[PDB]
Amino acid sequence: XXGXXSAXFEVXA
Repeated sequence: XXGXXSAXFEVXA
């Protein structure tokens, strides 16, 4: 992780 939950910043594959 290390993104801070899903906030639409780096989602895909």
